[PDB]
Amino acid sequence: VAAERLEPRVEEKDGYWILKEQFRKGINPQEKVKIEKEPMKLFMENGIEELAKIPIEEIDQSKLTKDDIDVRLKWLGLFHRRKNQYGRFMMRLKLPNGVTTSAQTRYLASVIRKYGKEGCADITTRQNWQIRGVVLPDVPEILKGLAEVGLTSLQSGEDNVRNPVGNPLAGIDPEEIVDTRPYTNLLSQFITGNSRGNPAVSNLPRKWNPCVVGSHDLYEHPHINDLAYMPATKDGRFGFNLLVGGFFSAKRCDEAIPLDAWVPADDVVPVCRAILEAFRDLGFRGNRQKCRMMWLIDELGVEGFRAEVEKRMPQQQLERASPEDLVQKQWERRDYLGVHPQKQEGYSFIGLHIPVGRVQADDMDELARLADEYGSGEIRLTVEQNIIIPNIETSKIEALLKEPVLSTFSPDPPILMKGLVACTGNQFCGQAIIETKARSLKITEEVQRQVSLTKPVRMHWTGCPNTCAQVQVADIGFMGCLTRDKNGKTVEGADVFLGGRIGSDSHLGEVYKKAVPCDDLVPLVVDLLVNNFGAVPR
Ligand code: SRM
Ligand code: SF4
Ligand SMILES: [Cl-]
Ligand SMILES: [Cl-]
Ligand SMILES: [K+]
Repeated sequence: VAAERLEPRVEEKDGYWILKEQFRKGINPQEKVKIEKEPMKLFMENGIEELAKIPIEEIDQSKLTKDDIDVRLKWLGLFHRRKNQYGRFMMRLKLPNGVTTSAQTRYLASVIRKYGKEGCADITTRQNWQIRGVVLPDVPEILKGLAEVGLTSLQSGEDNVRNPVGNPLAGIDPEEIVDTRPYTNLLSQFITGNSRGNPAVSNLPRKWNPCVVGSHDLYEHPHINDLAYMPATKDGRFGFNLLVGGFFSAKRCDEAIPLDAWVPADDVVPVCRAILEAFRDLGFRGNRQKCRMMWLIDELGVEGFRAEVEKRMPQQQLERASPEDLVQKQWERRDYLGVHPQKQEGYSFIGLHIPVGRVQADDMDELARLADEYGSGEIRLTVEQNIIIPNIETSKIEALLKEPVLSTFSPDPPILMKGLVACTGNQFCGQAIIETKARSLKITEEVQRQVSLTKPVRMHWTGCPNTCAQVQVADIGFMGCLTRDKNGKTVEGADVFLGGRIGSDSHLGEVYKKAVPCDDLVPLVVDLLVNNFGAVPR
C-alpha cells in the first residue's frame, strides 16, 4: 500500500467533515447527497424546523428536499416509509445497552397512540426501540419530547455509528464479567456529542456497529460487530481486546477479526474515536456494497489498518492483544426468560417474551406500569426482541405472575417462541420481499403444535438479503424471496439457512434449501427439528 493511499480523504470545514475536492471522483450517489448538504445541519442548525412546514407533495418536487426526507433525516433517526407507508416515518433511538425507563416508555407510547392504525412500536435486533406513524409536521415537537425524557434519536441510521449493544444482564447478573452500561453509555454520548450531535463521526463511508461484551454468554454478538470490546486482563490490568470488521450484507458476511490490540478500560472512547477516524479518513466511497469497514481492513491488511488506528491514539500508543481474555469458552448460553435471582440479595429479574418484538401503545403502558409497580421503573430490551424487568423484590414475584398481561407477554412461552427473531418485513419496510412478523408467528405456532423439544432452537426470519434479522446466526434461518407454486404462480417464499452458532464457538450459517414456498415451510421445519435437533412428534 502506497503512502498516498494513507492521505486522509475528508477535512473539517465549518464544524462538519466533508470529502476533500480531489477525492470526490467516482463516489456513490449517497456521498453526493452528503456533499450537496451536510445532514447534521437538519439538527445542529435546526433545518428541521422549516423543512417540517413543507407539504410532502411539495418536498417530493425538488431533489434537495426529497433527499432531506429520504436520506438526510436518518441522521435524526427518521426513516421515510416511502413505498409502504407514504408520508410516515419510522423513528429509531440511541438506547445504549437496551436500557429504558417507564417514563420513556410512556412517552413513546403517547407518540404512537396519536397515529392510530398507522402507529405501533418494535424492539430491534440491536436491543433498541423503533416507533412508527410519525408525520413530518410533528417532528420538532417529538425531538423536544424525547430530549425532555432523556432520549436521543441522533445518528441511528445511514452512515453513522449504530446502537451500542451490551449485556442485557449488566449490573444484575451474578455471573457477569464486567457491567457494560458505563461503557455503552460513554460510547453513545461520544457518538451523539452528548445528544447535541457529533459531526466528527457522522460522515462515515457506511454504517458501523459497536458492542461491549460483559457476559460469558456473549449475548452481545461480538463476532458480527464492526468493533467489539472483549474483556481481558493484560499485565495485571483490566481492559478490552479488540475485534474489528464483523458485518452482514447481501453480498458478503464476515466475522470480526482480532485487531491484535488491547486497551485499558479508560481508553474505550479514545480507541473508538481512533478506529472511526481511520475509517472516516481512509474508507472507499464507491460501490455501496464495498464500503463497510472490513473492506478497508482487507485493502490495507489488518496490520496496515492497525497502524492507522495507532497513529490516532493519544500519545500514538496501542498495546498488542492480551493472550487470553476473560470470556470462558466453557459456557452454556443461559435462558433469560422467566424469573431469575439478581446478584443483589432479595431481588429478581423477569424476562418477558414479546412475540416478534411488536407492541401497541396500550401494551407499552402496561409494561411501564409493571416496571413501576414491581421493579425500579426500568425496562431492558434484548437483541431477541424481548424485555427484562429488573430490580423486583423477590417477595413480589407471586403477585407478578398473576398479572393478566403476562398471558400475552409470557415469562415462559413455548421453547420455539423463546428463540424466534423476525425483522420488520413488508408491513413497513420498502426493501422487504415478504411479510415476516405475522407469518413467522403463524408458522412457529403450527410447528410447535406438531413437535416437542428440549433444545432451545433459534429461528430467525428476515425479509430480504440485508439480513437485519441475522439469519446467518440462526439454528434455522428464513430469508425472504419470491418463488413459484406447483402451478407456476408467484408466491412468497424463504431460502432456508442452517449452521449458525452463537457464543464463543460462533459460526456463520449458509443456505441449505432455496426458494421454499412459505405455505410449504411447516412440514420442512417439523422434519428438520426431528431429524437435526432432537424434536419429538406429539
Ligand atoms: C429494525 C431492524 C430489524 C429489526 O426488525 O430489528 C432493521 C431494519 C432496517 N434495516 Fe437493518 N435493521 C436492524 C438491524 C440490522 C442488522 C443486525 C445487527 O445490527 O446486528 C444488520 C446486519 C448486521 C450488519 O449491518 O452488519 C442490518 C443490515 C442492514 C443493511 C445491510 C447493510 C450492508 O452493509 O449492506 C441495510 C441496507 C443498508 O444499510 O444499505 C439495512 C437497512 C434497514 C432499513 C433502515 C431499511 C429501510 O430504511 O427501509 C430497515 C428499516 C425497516 C423498518 O421500517 O423497520 N439493514 N440491519 C434493526 C434495527 C437495529 C437498530 O436498532 O439500530
Ligand atoms: S432484512 Fe430487509 S425486509 Fe427486513 S427490515 Fe432489513 S431491509 Fe427490511
Ligand atoms: Cl439506514
Ligand atoms: Cl421505502
Ligand atoms: K421476541
